Amino acid sequence: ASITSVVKTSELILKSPLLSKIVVPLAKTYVKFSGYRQLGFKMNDLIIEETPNMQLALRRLPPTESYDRVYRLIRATQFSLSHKLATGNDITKPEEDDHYLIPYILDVEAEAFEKDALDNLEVV
Amino acid sequence: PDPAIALHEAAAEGPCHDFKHHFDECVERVTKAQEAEDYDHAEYKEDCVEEFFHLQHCINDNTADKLFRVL
Amino acid sequence: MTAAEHGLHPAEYPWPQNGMLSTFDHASLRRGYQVYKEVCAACHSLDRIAWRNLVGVTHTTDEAKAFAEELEYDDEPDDEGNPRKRPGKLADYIPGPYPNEQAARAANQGALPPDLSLIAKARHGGADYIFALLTGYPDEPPAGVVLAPGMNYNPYFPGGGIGMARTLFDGVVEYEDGTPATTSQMAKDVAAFLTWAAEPEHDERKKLGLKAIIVISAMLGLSVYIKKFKWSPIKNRKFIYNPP
Amino acid sequence: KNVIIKWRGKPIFIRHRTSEEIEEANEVNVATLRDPQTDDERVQKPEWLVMIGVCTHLGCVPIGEAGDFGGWFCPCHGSHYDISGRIRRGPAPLNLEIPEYDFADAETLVI
Amino acid sequence: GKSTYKIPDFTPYLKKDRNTDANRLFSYFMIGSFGMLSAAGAKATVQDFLSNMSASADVLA
Amino acid sequence: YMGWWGHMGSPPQKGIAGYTISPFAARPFAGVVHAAIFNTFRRTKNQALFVILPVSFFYYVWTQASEKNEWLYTKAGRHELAKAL
Amino acid sequence: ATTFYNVFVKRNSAFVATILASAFVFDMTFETAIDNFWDRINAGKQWKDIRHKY
Amino acid sequence: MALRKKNSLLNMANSYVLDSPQPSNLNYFWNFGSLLALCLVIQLATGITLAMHYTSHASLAFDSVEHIMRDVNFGWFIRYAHANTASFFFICIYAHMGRNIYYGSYKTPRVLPWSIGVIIFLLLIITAFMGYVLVFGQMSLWGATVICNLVSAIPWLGEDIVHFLWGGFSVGNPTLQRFFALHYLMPFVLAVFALLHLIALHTAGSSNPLGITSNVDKLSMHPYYSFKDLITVFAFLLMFTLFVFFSPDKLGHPDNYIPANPMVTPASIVPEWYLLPFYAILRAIPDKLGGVIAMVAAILILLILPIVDRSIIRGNAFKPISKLLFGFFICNFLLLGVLGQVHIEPPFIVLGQICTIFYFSYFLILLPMVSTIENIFFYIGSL
Amino acid sequence: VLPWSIGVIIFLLLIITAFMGYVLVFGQMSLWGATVICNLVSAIPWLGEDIVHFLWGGFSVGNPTLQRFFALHYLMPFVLAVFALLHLIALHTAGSSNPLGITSNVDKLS
Ligand code: HEC
Ligand code: HEM
Ligand code: HEM
Ligand code: HEM
Ligand SMILES: CCCCCCCCCCCCO[C@@H]1O[C@H](CO)[C@@H](O[C@H]2O[C@H](CO)[C@@H](O)[C@H](O)[C@H]2O)[C@H](O)[C@H]1O
Ligand SMILES: CCCCCCCCCCCCO[C@@H]1O[C@H](CO)[C@@H](O[C@H]2O[C@H](CO)[C@@H](O)[C@H](O)[C@H]2O)[C@H](O)[C@H]1O
Ligand code: FES
Repeated sequence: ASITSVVKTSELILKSPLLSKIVVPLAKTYVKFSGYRQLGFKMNDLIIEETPNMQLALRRLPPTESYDRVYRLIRATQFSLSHKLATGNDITKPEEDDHYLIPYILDVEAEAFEKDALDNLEVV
Repeated sequence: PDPAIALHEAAAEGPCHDFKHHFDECVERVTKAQEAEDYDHAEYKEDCVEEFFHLQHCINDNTADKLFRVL
Repeated sequence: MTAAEHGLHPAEYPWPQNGMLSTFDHASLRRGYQVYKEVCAACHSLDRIAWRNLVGVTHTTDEAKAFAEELEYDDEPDDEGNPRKRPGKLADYIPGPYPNEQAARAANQGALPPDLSLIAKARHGGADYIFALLTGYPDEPPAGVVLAPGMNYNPYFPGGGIGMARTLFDGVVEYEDGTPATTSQMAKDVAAFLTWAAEPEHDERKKLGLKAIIVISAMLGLSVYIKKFKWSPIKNRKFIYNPP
Repeated sequence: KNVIIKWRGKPIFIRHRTSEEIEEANEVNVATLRDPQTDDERVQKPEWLVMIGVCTHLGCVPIGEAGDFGGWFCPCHGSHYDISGRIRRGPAPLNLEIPEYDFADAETLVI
Repeated sequence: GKSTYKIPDFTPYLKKDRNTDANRLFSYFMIGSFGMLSAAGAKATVQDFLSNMSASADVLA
Repeated sequence: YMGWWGHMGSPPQKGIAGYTISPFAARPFAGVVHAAIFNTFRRTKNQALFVILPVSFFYYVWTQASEKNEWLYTKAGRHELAKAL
Repeated sequence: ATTFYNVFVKRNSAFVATILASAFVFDMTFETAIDNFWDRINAGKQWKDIRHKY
Repeated sequence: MALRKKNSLLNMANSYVLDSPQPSNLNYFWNFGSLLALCLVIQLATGITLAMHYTSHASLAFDSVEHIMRDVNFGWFIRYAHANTASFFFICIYAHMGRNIYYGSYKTPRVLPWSIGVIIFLLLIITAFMGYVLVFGQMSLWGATVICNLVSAIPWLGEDIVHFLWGGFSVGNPTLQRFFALHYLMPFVLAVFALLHLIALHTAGSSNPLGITSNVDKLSMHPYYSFKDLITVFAFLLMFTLFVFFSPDKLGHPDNYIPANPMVTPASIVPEWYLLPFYAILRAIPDKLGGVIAMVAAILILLILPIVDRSIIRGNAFKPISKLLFGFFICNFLLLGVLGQVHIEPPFIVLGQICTIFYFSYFLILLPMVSTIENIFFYIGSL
Repeated sequence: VLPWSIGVIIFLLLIITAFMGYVLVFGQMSLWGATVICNLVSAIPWLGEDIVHFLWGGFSVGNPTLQRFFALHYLMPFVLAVFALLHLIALHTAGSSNPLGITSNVDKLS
């Protein structure tokens, strides 16, 4: 899937009062059970990056954000290999789980999808 | 004489008594049914194999170890 | 399927050779050979066993050569190219009772007695099945069983009707070692013997397995020490991050 | 009686069918038959049922005289064949194949 | 948390006698044991396995 | 997507100090008893449902099916078998 | 202990030689030890135990 | 520059087994790759050895296997090792494929190693099936009969193809000789494809259990994974030893110790345990051709996982619903296995059909649905 | 030098492959070939005779020898193929020589 698709669909759900009332609590529990925060990851650290689009979005990250991401990946890898979980300040608190990457990938994809559309234009 | 004979008899009278009685009752029914005429022109002819298996399976469970101990 | 169609499953008897560290009882093997020779060999072949195979298992070299030398086997033709017989040698296979399948079936009301060299591996149950079968002919078939002609009722045999009649009765064999030859004793001995025939490497196999288990276990323990030793720098790594 | 002749490794069932057997086979309405055929299509001589005795399901050999339509019973998956060797009950899709056989003499056939 | 000259705490894992010959020797005894059983195991494996190529019992008769 | 040593394809790293000690200076089995007990308990407890639920369900299914099949091929199950065929 | 290290471990040529000599000794002695153990747990069962009758 | 890097030949070994950069957090399920390599080596060594004692003629095949068991020095070991390692090869291969599905190893950028892998799995099935026939016992024959009669369902040409493969009108001597030649050859083909899937993988490197990049933190393949691979080698050899020396016939079927008899059909023809799930799938479809297509599709459908998994996240470590669905999928695959060996009787007929539907619906319906919904939950749940 | 040296081994494997293949026919030249050639191994001091009997699988060329040569003759061509591939990979570093013996780096053709 494209991040664009995920973001658009999520926005449709958050708009509908009924839908949000039932989905947002589920999604919060899902994320709690998912347990990525116990390895000190932010959600966006889990998105697959071996794609041209994602490589481009990562290159567009501000240097600080990029350095921090590298640290979170290295730290998580070390907890994984040790079979330990994050404790204390290493655990990602819900307020720290910011979508740092979503804006960049949405811009990269926006252009890529426009390019595909315009490659198929027909002068009327 | 064959040790198995005594061990099998003892296990039938003792721990496998319910199964012994089942087989016996079955045999009674089937023999009586065979005695009656137009048995040969019946659809279903009952056997006692099931009950026999239940009994033998039980006897073997209670005897196997004891028998090989005396050979 | 009906249980009848499957056959009754044989009990698990405590054979001497059951057990990771247990060999066959060779005295039982010898007695079992004598039952084979005096009872089964009338109808059943043991084609995969040579006289040499008994040597140092059940019999001395002299006893086995004596058994071989009592028989006649086909020799190479003489100088006029006429057929000839010779006395048996240790390399000869134990000869069967019938020349071909047709002769075998004709003697057994149509049924073909299988070769027994692999029968312990060729039936679910193994020794237990052979033991159960030979000892499991009831005096009377369960009421309501209709036996086909030339069949005998035996619950362990799938379908119930077997072409082999009960053959082991108290004192059909006179054991040379003074063991009382009861039906159960003879079945236990012959079933041991046939199990040996099917897997003659059994004793050596289990001893080599014991050595293998020990060495491989030790190497496993040491491999874990070595792994943990070499990996400890990676497991013990620590980081300090100062955001730039 | 039914004979079993090996012919190309497959078994050949040859049954010398009695009068009443032929009658039994000529009863079943063709309509109600997975593989619709009459005995006349199968045999070229009503007293000589010649079939390839491999079951049409997977390819086990039916035990003859057994069954529920008293012809042949495949023990493998329990499919019942007729006195024509037509499939009546069980997994098997087709009737037991008929080889190409010709009566050279009235006492010998080639297959 | 900030100074990189303050080495993190390794005291749970540090051996006191780490620079002794005793210490090294022990670990090489483990490595050497493992090599010894591997050598003995390889010899056994090879010798048993290749013996299949020697004259079989029927030939020897 | 992966390079080689020296140009592996990491985003630039800066600001991480890594420290480790020699295998000969470390106790390889330090805290092994605590880990074998408490760590394994934690890790197993966390994953237990994902094994228990599917295994227990499929075992129940099989148990019911095998018991029915057994019963259909008894004398008592003759009629139910006749309908099932 | 330093002595032991210096002699048998420091040079790999010596270490490998020590491992192979140990392997030889282990192989020989382990064979003998298992043989005896196997004979004791399977006592009176093996051909060697009944051979004497013949 | 070091010789291992300078010299072209050495450098190829170096790049794969020594300096190869690996993620530092591979868990023990990454060890099945090397166990499969060990199985492949044991099968080549024992296989070539048995070929030196086996005779491919149908009048002599079964007897040659008895000669191996009875006369050849350590023949029993070589035979049982070869037969049991075939079972261990399938345990390891199912584990390795299970690892790949759970951790999303099939996703970009690793679609090519995965797709070659699916072919390796097909060649392993064919290899093992032909090897089974070589014994020429009852299961050998009745296996070859049944399986090669499925080819008859190919429309128009099917019958002709069967007779061409058998080299006659039934399974017999021609079939046995040709299966021997092919069974010898197929493991070499399998080795080449195994090597191709590794070369394909070298572009991306190994995935890891977190599903994130490992480019940030790599470890040389040697010594770390060398020594970790030894632990599973010794664990494998312990299991091998228990089967080969103590219970060599536990995984097999007694019927194969009866010489093939084209007349007598054995009590029950079931394949070797590792084929049983596909056999259950085949039984589920009543149509002969349908059944064959379904059975092949059950393997080829693995090729579409790269499409039907719509997740933005690689692997199941962090996806609780996907983990549950995967658990059900795996257990159903085992239930299919068990239903492959029951009799075709009520109530297992219907049950086998339901399990078959569940098997396919994982790829076609559930995985696409579940992966889509988890995408939305991760995004909304972290807002 | 490396492609050349691997090549010398390819040539040895080809000789062995062809020799074993010749024995498989089991005609007179097959047998008498295997007899004489495997008795050259008898010249290896001390262990020579033992090695011969081990290769034959008996005391003469017979069935054991024939079966083992079949298995090896099947296998050896695959080994030969691997070495053929190694000598090419080795050669890839320098590329082909040419009949003038000069560099071709100045003038290449696909
Ligand atoms: C005079 C005939 C005869 C004697 C004596 C005889 N058998 Fe048999 N046996 C048969 C025949 C006939 C069959 C085939 C039965 C059938 O397939 O219905 C058979 C079958 C067997 C079977 C195989 C049953 C199966 O599962 O297929 C075993 C095992 C067996 N015999 C062992 C023995 C042993 C052990 C003895 C004596 C110690 C023995 N037999 C004595 C005629 C004999
Ligand atoms: C002879 C059979 C096989 C051998 C010897 C083999 C060997 C290996 C090895 C050594 C690796 C790298 C180490 C590892 O991850 O375990 C690997 C990775 C892989 N194999 Fe296999 N393999 C075999 C069969 C298969 C099959 C059947 C599949 C797929 C259906 C497959 C798909 C993969 C994939 C996708 C990877 C990359 C996984 C990753 O590291 O993320 N292989 N294999
Ligand atoms: C992936 C590799 C292989 C697998 C999975 C495999 C599998 C099998 C299997 C399952 C059998 C049936 C074993 C039995 O029940 O007795 C067998 C037999 C056989 N295999 Fe293989 N095999 C492989 C490689 C080889 C190779 C390379 C050879 C080289 C010739 C070979 C030669 C034989 C021979 C001669 C037999 C028949 C003797 C026997 O049954 O033991 N195999 N194989
Ligand atoms: C199966 C046997 C062999 C095959 C298939 C094979 C194939 C080839 C091929 C395709 C090339 C590159 C093209 C060419 O120059 O002709 C080549 C080059 C070469 N081969 Fe072979 N070869 C084989 C045996 C040998 C042998 C026996 C030797 C040496 C004793 C050898 C030594 C070389 C050398 C030194 C080159 C480089 C020559 C150059 O281009 O200047 N090869 N071989
Ligand atoms: C490059 C490697 C060097 C060449 C490799 C040599 C291969 C063949 C050498 C020995 C093979 C025959 O050597 C012989 O081995 C077998 C078992 O393996 C041993 O046999 C011994 O152990 C086995 C079980 O382990 C018993 O069944 C046997 O009764 C006993 O004598 C002999 O005591 C030994 O004389
Ligand atoms: C697995 C068994 C062990 C034998 C090796 C497997 C045989 C497969 C090797 C043949 C394929 C060629 O392998 C290919 O070669 C070159 C160098 O060797 C590697 O190249 C890699 O390593 C070298 C240095 O080590 C670097 O210059 C290069 O930047 C890097 O990508 C490729 O990543 C690999 O794909
Ligand atoms: S094979 Fe004939 S009934 Fe299935």
